[PDB]
Amino acid sequence: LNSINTNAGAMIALQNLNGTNSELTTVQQRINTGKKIASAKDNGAIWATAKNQS
Amino acid sequence: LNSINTNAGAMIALQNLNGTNSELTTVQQRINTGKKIASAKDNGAIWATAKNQS
Repeated sequence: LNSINTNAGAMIALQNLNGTNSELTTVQQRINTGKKIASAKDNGAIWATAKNQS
Repeated sequence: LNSINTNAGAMIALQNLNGTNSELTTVQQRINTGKKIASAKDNGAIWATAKNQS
């Protein structure tokens, strides 16, 4: 398929790039916070247990 | 038949030339649009499915 209207390979390449960007953003947050569960979005059960313990 | 009023060979040649012209116009459309089914006339059912999917 030598189409000029679509480019599927670019689509999968962009999906992979966004996955890498998401992983990098997660690592950024985990480094500048110092905690792997800094909010309820990280893991709700352990976050709630840690809030109660604190 | 050495007639001077009727020229059947010219008629057949014109029909063949018109067919070539139509094929060339179809290829011109398929190049400048980039679509083999750019309208309902090219293929009604596949064009309908493509409109719904888009």
